[PDB]
Amino acid sequence: IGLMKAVDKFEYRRGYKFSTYATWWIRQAITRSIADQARTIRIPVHMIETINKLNRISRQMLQEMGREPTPEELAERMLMPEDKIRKVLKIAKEPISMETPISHLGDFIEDTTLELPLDSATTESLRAATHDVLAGLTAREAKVLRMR
Amino acid sequence: VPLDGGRFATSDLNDLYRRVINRNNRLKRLLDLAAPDIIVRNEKRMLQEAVDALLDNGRRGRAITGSNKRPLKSLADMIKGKQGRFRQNLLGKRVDYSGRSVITVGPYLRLHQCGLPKKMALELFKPFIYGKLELRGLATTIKAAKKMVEREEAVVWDILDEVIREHPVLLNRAPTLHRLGIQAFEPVLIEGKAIQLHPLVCAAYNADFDGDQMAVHVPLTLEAQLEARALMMSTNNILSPANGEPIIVPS
Amino acid sequence: IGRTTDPVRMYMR
Amino acid sequence: YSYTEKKRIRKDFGKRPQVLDVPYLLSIQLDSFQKFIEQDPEGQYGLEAAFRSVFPIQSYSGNSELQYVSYRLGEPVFDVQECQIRGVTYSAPLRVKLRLVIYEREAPEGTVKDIKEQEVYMGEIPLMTDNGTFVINGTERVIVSQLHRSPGVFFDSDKGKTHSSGKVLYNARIIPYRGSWLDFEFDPKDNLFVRIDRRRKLPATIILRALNYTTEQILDLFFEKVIFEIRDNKLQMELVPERLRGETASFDIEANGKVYVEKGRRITARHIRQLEKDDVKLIEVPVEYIAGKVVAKDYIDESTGELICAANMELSLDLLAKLSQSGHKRIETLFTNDLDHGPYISETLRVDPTNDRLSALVEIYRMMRPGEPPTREAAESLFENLFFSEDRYDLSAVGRMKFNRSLLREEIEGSGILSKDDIIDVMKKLIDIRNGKGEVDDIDHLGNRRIRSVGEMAENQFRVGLVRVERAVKERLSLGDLDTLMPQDMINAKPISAAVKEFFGSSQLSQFMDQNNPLSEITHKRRISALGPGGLTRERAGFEVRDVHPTHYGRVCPIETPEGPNIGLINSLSVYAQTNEYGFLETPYRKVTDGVVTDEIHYLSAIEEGNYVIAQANSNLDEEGHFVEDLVTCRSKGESSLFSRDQVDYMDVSTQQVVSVGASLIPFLEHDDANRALMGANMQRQAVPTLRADKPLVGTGMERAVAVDSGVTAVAKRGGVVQYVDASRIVIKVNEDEMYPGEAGIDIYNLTKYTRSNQNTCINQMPCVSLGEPVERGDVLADGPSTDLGELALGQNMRVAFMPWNGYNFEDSILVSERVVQEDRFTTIHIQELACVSRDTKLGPEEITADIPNVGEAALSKLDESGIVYIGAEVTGGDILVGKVTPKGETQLTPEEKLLRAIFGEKASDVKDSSLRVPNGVSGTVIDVQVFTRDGVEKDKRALEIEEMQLKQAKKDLSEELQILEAGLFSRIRAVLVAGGVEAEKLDKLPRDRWLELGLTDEEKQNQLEQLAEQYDELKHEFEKKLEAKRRKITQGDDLAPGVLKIVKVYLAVKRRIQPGDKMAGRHGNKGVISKINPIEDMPYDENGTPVDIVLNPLGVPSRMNIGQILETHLGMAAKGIGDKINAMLKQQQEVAKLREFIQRAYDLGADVRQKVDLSTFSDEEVMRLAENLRKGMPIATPVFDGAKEAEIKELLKLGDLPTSGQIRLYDGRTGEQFERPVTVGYMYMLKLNHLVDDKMHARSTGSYSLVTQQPLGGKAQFGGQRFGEMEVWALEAYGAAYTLQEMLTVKSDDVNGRTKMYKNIVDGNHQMEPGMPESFNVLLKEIRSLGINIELEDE
Amino acid sequence: IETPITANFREGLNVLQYFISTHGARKGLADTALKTANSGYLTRRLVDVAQDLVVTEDDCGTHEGIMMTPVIEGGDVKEPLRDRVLGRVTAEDVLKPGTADILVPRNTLLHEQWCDLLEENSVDAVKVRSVVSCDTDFGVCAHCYGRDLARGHIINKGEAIGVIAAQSIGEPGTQLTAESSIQVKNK
Ligand SMILES: CO[C@H]1/C=C/O[C@@]2(C)Oc3c(C)c(O)c4c(O)c(c(/C=N/N5CCN(C)CC5)c(O)c4c3C2=O)NC(=O)/C(C)=C\C=C\[C@H](C)[C@H](O)[C@@H](C)[C@@H](O)[C@@H](C)[C@H](OC(C)=O)[C@@H]1C
Ligand SMILES: [Mg+2]
Ligand SMILES: [Zn+2]
Repeated sequence: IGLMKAVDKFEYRRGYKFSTYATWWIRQAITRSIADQARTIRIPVHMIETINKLNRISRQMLQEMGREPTPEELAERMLMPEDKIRKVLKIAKEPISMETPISHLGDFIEDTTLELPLDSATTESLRAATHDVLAGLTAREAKVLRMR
Repeated sequence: VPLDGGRFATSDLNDLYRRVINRNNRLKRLLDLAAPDIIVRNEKRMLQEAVDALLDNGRRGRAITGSNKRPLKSLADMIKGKQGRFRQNLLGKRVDYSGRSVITVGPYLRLHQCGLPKKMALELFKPFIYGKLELRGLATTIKAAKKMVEREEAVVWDILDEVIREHPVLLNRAPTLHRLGIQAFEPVLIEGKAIQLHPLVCAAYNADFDGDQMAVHVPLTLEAQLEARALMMSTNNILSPANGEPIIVPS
Repeated sequence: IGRTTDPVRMYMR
Repeated sequence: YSYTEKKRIRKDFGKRPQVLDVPYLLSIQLDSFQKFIEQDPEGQYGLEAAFRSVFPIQSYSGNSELQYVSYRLGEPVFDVQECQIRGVTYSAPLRVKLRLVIYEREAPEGTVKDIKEQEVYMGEIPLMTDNGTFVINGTERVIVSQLHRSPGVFFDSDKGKTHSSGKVLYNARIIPYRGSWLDFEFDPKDNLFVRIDRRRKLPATIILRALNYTTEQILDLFFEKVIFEIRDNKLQMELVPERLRGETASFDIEANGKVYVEKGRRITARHIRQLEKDDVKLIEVPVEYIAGKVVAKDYIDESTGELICAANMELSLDLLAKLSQSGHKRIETLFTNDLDHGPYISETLRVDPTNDRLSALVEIYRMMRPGEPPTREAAESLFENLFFSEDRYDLSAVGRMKFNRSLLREEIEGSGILSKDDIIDVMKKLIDIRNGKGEVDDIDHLGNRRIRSVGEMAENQFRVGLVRVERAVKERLSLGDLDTLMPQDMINAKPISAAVKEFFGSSQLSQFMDQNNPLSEITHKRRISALGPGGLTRERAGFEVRDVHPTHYGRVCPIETPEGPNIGLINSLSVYAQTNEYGFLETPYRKVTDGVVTDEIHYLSAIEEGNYVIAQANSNLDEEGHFVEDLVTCRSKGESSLFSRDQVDYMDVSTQQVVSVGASLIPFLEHDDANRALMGANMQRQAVPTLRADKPLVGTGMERAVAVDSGVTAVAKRGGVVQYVDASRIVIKVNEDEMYPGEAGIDIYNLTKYTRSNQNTCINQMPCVSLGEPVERGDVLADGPSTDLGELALGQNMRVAFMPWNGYNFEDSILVSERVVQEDRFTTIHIQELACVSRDTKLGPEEITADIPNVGEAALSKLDESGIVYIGAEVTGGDILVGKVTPKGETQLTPEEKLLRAIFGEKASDVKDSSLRVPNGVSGTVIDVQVFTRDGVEKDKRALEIEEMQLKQAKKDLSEELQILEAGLFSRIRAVLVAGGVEAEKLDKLPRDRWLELGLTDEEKQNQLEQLAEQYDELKHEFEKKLEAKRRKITQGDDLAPGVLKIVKVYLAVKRRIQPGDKMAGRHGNKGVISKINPIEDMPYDENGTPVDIVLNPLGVPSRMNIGQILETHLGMAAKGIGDKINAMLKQQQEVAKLREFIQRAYDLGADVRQKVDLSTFSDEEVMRLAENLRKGMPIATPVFDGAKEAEIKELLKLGDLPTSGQIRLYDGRTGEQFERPVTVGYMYMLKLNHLVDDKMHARSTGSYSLVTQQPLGGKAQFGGQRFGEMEVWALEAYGAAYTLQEMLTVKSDDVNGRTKMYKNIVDGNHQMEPGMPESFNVLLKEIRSLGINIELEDE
Repeated sequence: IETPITANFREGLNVLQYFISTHGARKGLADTALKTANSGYLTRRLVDVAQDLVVTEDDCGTHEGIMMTPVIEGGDVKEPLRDRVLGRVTAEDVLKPGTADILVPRNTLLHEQWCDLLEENSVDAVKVRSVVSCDTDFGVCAHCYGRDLARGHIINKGEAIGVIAAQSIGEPGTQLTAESSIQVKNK
């Protein structure tokens, strides 16, 4: 697709070879597609650029300083407030498959949106007790309380 | 769903659907752009391959999962196999009201009795104890009964001894070769952590006391209790269903 | 031809 | 005798003298890794090998090179302790020197400019501990060795199943270390076919053609010629009488006017002999005979110039006439026979469709890459890269050795790639095997199987990393510019480090260390394994790989092997076994001269061992190395039989060399059945260390080796005198003989107090010496977990009786007394770790406050102000350890809750409760707490207090070390200052500091003193630097995963007692589960009123024939009797002479044994100490196949005044009457296996449910329901139980509304259900409908 | 091997004898380990084939059956007629060696007493009803099935006999794995 665009937007008057222009456009398209549709949870292009720059700087500092670049060192080396670094480091992870061997990782995932039977029984008991107590009161007063 | 620490777990079906959608959208874009026929044919072949891998993966080239080498799990792989729905969930469910422990000898028992530890009995029969506590007026509300059971008061033990009276339980050993691997006994509350098995039923169970374990289930409904008492009870199964010979011979 | 199944080889051809 | 050895001497039976001593047990791991690191000058095994293999990296003739100079390993940032505590790997940085040279274009080669980049950092390699373990992510690990098939060429048979008509189909295989497999084979038609690694079949001659061979050359290579000439008529054949054997003569074979062979008579041996003696070379035969031959080379007519006949063409009368007329008088034919020389290659050529090299190459290419058109260049390149390229193919040094030895070559060295000669030789050998000559070889032979270890696999991973890096660097160098880039930016350590980390962290051979005992670790470190990468599969092995081959004698233990799915696929290593220089196992033998058995040891592998005749370990000798009796049993070739005295070549070096350590720790092993010996050896490693470990009364003598070789004990490095003993430290003042010139100094040993092992048991060391006690080099100074005075003590020995007791030992179960539980004989300490993590949520961060909603002061009693439990607190299930609250909001409560709130005016909390609590059923004591706080977070009070304690402790430790070493160094300084003028008075009066300050008038001693002062200043500076480094390390931040703010870890120490349901065992495969705890006054007692500790069933011995336990019981009774005699003699304090006499009498007491004890011991101190240590029973030693006999046991029993029968009279505790039939009583050493009943009980009624299918979450950490498989469903269907089954699979598990309603009904007192339909069926319907199908539910 | 182990366990075994015995020991262990799974698979197949067979009737009124006789092979009888016929129901009336004498009537359950009575006389072959020849469609009837049970009476209407048959067959699976002249050995 990138090459089709390049061929559409080519000018031979300049006298250059089509190869340079076409390769430029092709590389642009390939990198754009990789950025756009390579992750399960999509992230914008500028976040991708920031992550790539951070990785390059980290590799350079690891090679030059021996052991490893700590987040404070990355923030100082860059021109950023040392917190956006933490956000970027936190938002750059990939999901894990549920079929991973362990048995599979998906057999230990719990359903946390369910209601315990004891809690439902307690709610029913409270409903009954409140009905009894309201019946204990007067008629119009009970109706007013129910309406409110 | 999210995992503790911000990591996510996902199913392969999401990956397969995403690939199908991406290829379909690209094909639409190419068709709307009047591209040369070779590119269109390549896109059509790619979409065919993507859909075929979605439906039943592993018939052409077994597309492998990203960040891994394992092949993806398609729709047809979930239905079939020894780990599919039919054999793993639709015939082999896990159940509530059950536990297990190690088995011991207990030679003083009668042929229809089994020793059951107090802790296992309390955990297995909690709701019955809540009902009894509320009925007798000891606890005003179900939360009060829950707290009383947690604190392990004496009235709790009396109520348990009353509710365990004539309620049979089922005992099961791991390899259930024939129908005598399940039988029903009448629990006797004991102190300890190992179940007590009458010596005479060991041959039928094929059990020895060198590390074996057993599972205990509770029949809830009233028809279930009647079936346990009239069909599976340990004093009803004396003859082998394969041949009429007795199966309670002293060993 | 050898009746290949790989789309990559076909496209390359 | 050594000191720790003379404290308590084990009476040793056994008559065979020792010639070889057991080696260091953990030599495999250490040797492997040392070879891996192994900085060596010449390129061989190590990192040097890989570095020289890859570099130098040459561009695409770009006139620039990157070349290797040397390498070095840095120093680890953290030692083992910090790595374990924080949770990082223990490794060292790798620094490499690289030189980059660029050549200018274009002129004669010269050094235009070479930039010498310094120490490019290339990944990190994990290091090995002193004992053979790795600390990968804070956890110790072991890399088990792998037993895999060695590279080479192997000929098989494929007998039987093929075609169900016999006709064994031979084949050959070439297995390289790295490359694609080559294969040849036959078929029922006798056509030789070739298969590339696993592709489709091809005629074998295609590969020969692709090697630039024509049909004539192939026929010449694979056949012998028959010379023909027409000497004026009737086809005057040239004949060799040798070839005529095994055939029937069809004509009159006559020569020299004589008829040697007459028509109708088959040639026989006599005819062949006559022909050979008469030298008959030429005869005349009819044309009909030659009508069936095959021509070798093609023929053309010189006059006509046309191809009259082609090579490999069946002859005929017309062809023969044409050849004769065309002027041809000599025609060559192939010598073919139906017995010795079959024509397989000719038939294969007949079936071969290819004709030239190009067609054969195209055929190969079309086979390898079907579907794409072939090209000449591509086909040539593919074939060249297949086997003849040094990059994609390499056999080995070992592979080449095996390849040469299989083809009978005299050279064991060569290239790592194939050639024409190799393939031709393999084909020739396969054909020879087909022709009845030669033999196939078995795959299970230990001469065909090879062993890989840590160093080899680590080097392979590093080589993969280097290949990736080299490809990347070459591409960048060739593409980009090469004038300014330094040799630091073109290499990325990420791939190399990734490969190594991937191997060491997630692999099937890097395993979580097994750490129940010292024996568990020793056996884990010496483990072979046929599984893993490049190995077998558990489900796909067969009945042959897992068998005891005759070659395992002395190399692999035949009894110690797991009993589960993988039996015969682990094979723990033997005792004396080693590894060849190539990876093959070898064992030692004693060289036998003419008739004298010498003492020189030779290590022989399986191939070498096959040739010689090896005598037996237990063969009598008489003080001159002469075989007493003439016919000595031996074993020559996978078999054994009687041999003459003057035929033996070697002899076994010991009687233990056939077993492993675990199997060699079993006394009386020759009386035990093989199955039970296997079971006992397997169980011995699961024993859990006790509160007090005593010893085995009946052992085999391999205990000290296992105790010392394992690193649990603390062993002295240099001799000296114990100067300070404490529960936590030992200080040794070295002898004057072993001190170095300077730095007098002292040895300090820091003991390891209560710590958690991998399996949650307890690790502890306690001092084994006293103040002012001499210690020699190699002595034991502190006992580890489950050792006693340097010996291994896994269990405890107890008084048993063999008799039935009222059915409480009916099956394998056991009956135990109550004095066994009062005395805490089997009480064990377990340690758990619990962690509370404070993360960052979207609503807000979590807190570790001590204020929790709706929690009374009872729960907060044990929590300090910061909200963390105190140390030393005793907690019980449900208690709070760390307080924590999580933010929450907008609950949106129900109307009735709103009315209740209005009536009572109750405030709703905005913070949840997520604190850490002790698990139910566990009660212990808090013994430690650790806090980790992310950098940039305020430290609570507790963290500050902990770090202040840590800093004070570090300063005190450094100060104490310096004070001890400075006392030693002041003694040294006194010694040195003695010279240059000896003045005792000055030393007595002058202070220590003033000694160096004083200076002489003038001499080199003044310069020496100034140098000493400067060095002392430097040492002060260095010590201050070390203190500063310690402080900075302590107070630094913590590297935590993203999103975590704090982590708090709490350690609980539990005390497990013995209760019914716990599993115990002996050393002879006798298991059991405790059945009861009988009071003291109910157990059977003897005439003296002493009860019996344990009662075992006699019915378990006959069926399973482990007679070792009875012999052990008898010998234990005898040993305890001797101990009791000594104790009674010592209570009344008779005199030293009586003790000396009785102990000597007990020690001699043998039948030609090799003990040889005093009198040489100290006057009374040593004898009294020995008697005090023996008053609990004299220990015995019984080697595996050289132990005691019945007569000696009876003599020992008689010495102690015990019945020689072994049986006594017992009385009933309850009735008081005596049992008839005397019962067998004695002492047996029993173990407590780690199958505790506290860890097995489980039960639930309701809990959490799975996510997709709403079913209870099976497991134990979560409650989880018991699985009700389909076999149980069949069991319930066999009855008529429809309601129980329906509720079991509807309401108990999967119906949601049914679940809730059933719970409510049970609470209300009504037992009835509304079944409904399960959710898994709905999920199934949805999943099947998400295909194209349309499945629905009808109604009618 | 051509030389035996001449030593028992009361005496010791030297190295060679013990090494020789380890072969058979490991062979037996592995054999059991694999035969377990083989038997499991076979029993699963058996239960799947015939899981839908139930006793849906009481008597189909069939007049045929199978002829039951002792399995006498060679010079010995491997199974007496009493064990082969006990429990079944006679397809047709059984006549003793003396003709016209109806020893036992038509279809009637044969309990211990009738089997002893047959043993008393010279009854040799008796025809019984088998489930293979049952006329009932969609199941079998109690009479064509017989009696055998953990009980002692006739089978009840509504019993799942296919699962019982499969389980009974597959349970003991784990325990499985010239003469030119003929002479009479009895007068
Ligand atoms: C990556 O490690 C795994 C690799 C799997 O991959 C996989 C496919 O390739 C494997 C290789 C190359 C093996 O050599 C192996 C093995 O030698 C073994 C068991 C069977 N183990 N047991 C199962 C439990 N049961 C109660 C007892 C028997 C195995 O399954 C394997 C295995 C595999 O299965 N047997 C023993 O080692 C013996 C004679 C005693 C056991 C001692 C302790 C108990 C273990 O050593 C514990 C400490 C762990 O070390 C292992 C469990 C490792 O698990 C961990 C945490 O790392 C496991 C090797
Ligand atoms: Mg058992
Ligand atoms: Zn019928």
